[PDB]
Amino acid sequence: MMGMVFTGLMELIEDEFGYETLDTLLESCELQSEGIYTSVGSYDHQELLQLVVKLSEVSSVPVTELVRLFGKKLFVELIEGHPEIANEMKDSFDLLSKIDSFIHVEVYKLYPQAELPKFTCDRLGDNDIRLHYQSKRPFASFAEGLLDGCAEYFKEDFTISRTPETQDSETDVIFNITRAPRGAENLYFQ
Ligand code: HEM
Repeated sequence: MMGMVFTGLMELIEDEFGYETLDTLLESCELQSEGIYTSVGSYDHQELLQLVVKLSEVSSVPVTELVRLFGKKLFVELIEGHPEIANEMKDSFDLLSKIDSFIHVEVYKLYPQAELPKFTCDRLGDNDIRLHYQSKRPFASFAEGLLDGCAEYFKEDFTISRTPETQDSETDVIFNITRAPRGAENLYFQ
């Protein structure tokens, strides 16, 4: 949803940086009518990168710290945004189970402009989960922002890691998600 992420971007720059700063951003892309068309249109990916680059120059904000804050705000926007989308879900682990089975099936059927990659889930056990992600445009900071944001609304603490074998390789990325020890504090026995 390129239209929906545009709405999220306008709210974030105006509220935390200013309206004058917000005005400079709208000049880099340039308006045409008002600026807020609501979520219903789809723009290119270069459109997203062009405003992102202006952010690193107009406010001097790093592209990695900006991508982290961005993921947190938009994800919690969808949670309170759709009560039946969070009602059907029962937990974060269950989220991974139908993250593409039904959540991205409704999105895909709705508008065909969106394009998604491939996702395969392997389950090593109860505290071990592996996710395979095949895409030619893999940004780890982007995916982590979305998974941790989810654990932000639920209020939890999971750890998302990565493996160094494909750590610096595109197309194939291996992620390891584990549950950090919690619940009292049992190291082992005594
Ligand atoms: C944290 C949970 C979810 C994960 C892990 C996830 C992740 C992703 C990823 C990785 C993509 C595309 C990334 C890329 O190709 O660069 C994507 C795009 C998208 N997701 Fe999700 N998604 C999740 C939940 C949701 C939810 C809740 C919905 C909304 C009901 C949803 C709707 C979409 C849409 C509309 C796109 C397409 C955006 C675009 O085309 O640029 N996602 N999702």
